[PDB]
Amino acid sequence: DVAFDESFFSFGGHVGTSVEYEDKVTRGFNNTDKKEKTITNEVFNFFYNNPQWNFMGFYSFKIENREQKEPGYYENEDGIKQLFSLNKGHDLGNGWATGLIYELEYTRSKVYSPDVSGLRKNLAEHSIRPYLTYWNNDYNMGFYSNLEYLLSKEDRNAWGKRQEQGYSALFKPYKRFGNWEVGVEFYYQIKTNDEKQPDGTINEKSDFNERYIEPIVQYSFDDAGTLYTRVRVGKNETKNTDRSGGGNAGINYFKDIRKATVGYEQSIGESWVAKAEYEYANEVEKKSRLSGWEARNKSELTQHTFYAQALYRF
Repeated sequence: DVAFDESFFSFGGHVGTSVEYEDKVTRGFNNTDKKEKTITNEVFNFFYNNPQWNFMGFYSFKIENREQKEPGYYENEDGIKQLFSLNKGHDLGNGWATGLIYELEYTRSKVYSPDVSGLRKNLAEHSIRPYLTYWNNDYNMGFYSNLEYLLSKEDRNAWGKRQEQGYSALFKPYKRFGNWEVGVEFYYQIKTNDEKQPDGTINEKSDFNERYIEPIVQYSFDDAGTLYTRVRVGKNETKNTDRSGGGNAGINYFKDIRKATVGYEQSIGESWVAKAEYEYANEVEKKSRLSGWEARNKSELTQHTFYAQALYRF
C-alpha cells in the first residue's frame, strides 16, 4: 500500500562534493620505496532518502588520479570510480530494525608506464549486506550489525583477470552519554582470491581472512561541531595454495594493521554540512618463507589520507 500512498518522488537527502588526498609509501621486501599519491575528486554525490518507504539510495561520481614511483619505474593511473547503493529497511518494533543493502562500486581506468600506454582496467565490486540494528531509548545504547557477501571482478585485459569472493560480519555496540558517543567495531572477513593471465596461467590462488577491532569516541559541542576519533587494530592472513604462481605457491602472508582517524563535522545554517577527516595507517607484512631474492622479511606501508567534504541537505 505504501508505494501507492506515498510517492517515490517525496524524498529528502543531499547533494555533495568532496576531495581526498592520499600519500602512501611502501618499503617492500627488497628494502626499497614504492611511493604513491592519489587524488580523488568527487565531483558529485547524491543521497536519496524516502522515510515513508524506509528506502534510501546513493550515487557517487569520482575522478581518480594516481601516480606511482619506484626505483627505475613509474606508473600513472587515471580513471573514474562510481558508486551506486540501495538500502531498504524494515522496522521490527521495540527498538529493533533490519534491512538489506546492495552496493556496486565500479571503476574504469587507464594505466601508463614504461611498458604500457593506456592499458584499460575495470573493477566491479558487488556488496550485499543484510543488517540488524537495536537501540534502547532508556539506556541510550544499542548496536549495529551486518553480514556481507562481496564479489570483486577485475578485468585488466593484457594483464589478465582477478576475482575475489567472500563474506564478512560486523558487530558494533555503542552508547551515548550527554554529548558523547562511544562504540567499538568488531569485524571479520573471509575471502578467496583468484588471479590469472589471459594465457590461463595462474598468478594467485589464495585464501584470506582479516579481523579488526576499532573503538570510536565522539564528542558533539552544543555550540559547534562533532569531533571524533577512531583507532583500529587489525591483522590479516593470505594463504597461497600449491597452485599459486609467481613463486608464491604455498607461501603465507601475515599483516599487522594499525590505524588512527580524526575527523570533524559541522552543520552550517539550515542546509550545508562540512566535514574533514585525517587517517594515518601503518601496516607491516611478513612471509612464511622467503624465496631467495628478497632483501628482508618485511614490507611496510605508511599512509596519510586527508578528506574534505561539503554537502547541501534538502
